[PDB]
Amino acid sequence: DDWEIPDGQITVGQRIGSGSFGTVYKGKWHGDVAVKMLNVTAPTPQQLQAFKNEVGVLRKTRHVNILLFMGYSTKPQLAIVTQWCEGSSLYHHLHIIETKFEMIKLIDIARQTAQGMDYLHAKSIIHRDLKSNNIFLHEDLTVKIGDFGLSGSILWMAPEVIRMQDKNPYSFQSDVYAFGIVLYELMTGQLPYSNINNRDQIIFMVGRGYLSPDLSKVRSNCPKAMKRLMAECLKKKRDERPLFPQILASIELLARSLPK
Ligand SMILES: COC1=NN=C2N=CC(NC(=O)c3c(F)ccc(NS(=O)(=O)c4ccccc4)c3F)C=C21
Repeated sequence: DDWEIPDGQITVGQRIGSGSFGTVYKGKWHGDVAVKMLNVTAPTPQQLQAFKNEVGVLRKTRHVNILLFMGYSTKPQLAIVTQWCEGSSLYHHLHIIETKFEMIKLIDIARQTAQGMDYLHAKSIIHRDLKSNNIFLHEDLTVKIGDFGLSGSILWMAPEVIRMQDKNPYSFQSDVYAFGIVLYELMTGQLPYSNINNRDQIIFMVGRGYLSPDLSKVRSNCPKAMKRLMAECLKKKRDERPLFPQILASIELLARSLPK
């Protein structure tokens, strides 16, 4: 049962992940794995207990569209080990290497992400940071959402979140908004507000609902039913946003209505 990986079994290697909440290495433990080391310079119980409580959340997930949790380490450092996704993150495809997907593919990526999110929500889990960098595209066909719950993602924040108004702005619908931005990513191929170069103004405007994604860049072959759904997920008033079962429904419908 329990998923604690004993010292020295894992083998950390080439480095990739930077930043806070930890560093990510490609490693080996029963095959290629990813290892994220929280690098919190040795807790500090019960931080050691706050960590275990997050691993409790991960282990509630078992779905092809949710990144596979394989286990966690406490021995050398605190660390979380997942399947190693072969391929690139969605952010990398769209914005770094400018991969051009068939609209059919684009809808399917959208469908899958919605699928995995519906699931996370079904199991009462709020991502709190959906965005293309966290949607890994494995063997270049399957979606793997990872990376759970304030600078690298203001583009995906719903207004209620941006204008840090109360304790918990985070909600299924705050996710649905982030979903709505990655929909804009898929369909426009761009990031939102590319023409405003001052990040503070963005934060200010988006929070007051003066600013919002210019939906008139959805590339021509974007189904109107998609463009409409995109706009529905982006509603400035969070209560007007669909939840994922319905989002999924609309995507599945406009999907089967397409190839002919
Ligand atoms: C270039 O970077 C990469 N190329 N291939 C990769 N394959 C896996 C990668 N894993 C990760 O980035 C990674 C991790 F190592 C531990 C935890 C979480 N998320 S978490 O802790 O939020 C979590 C979410 C869902 C299920 C379990 C844990 C991660 F997202 C990174 C890759």
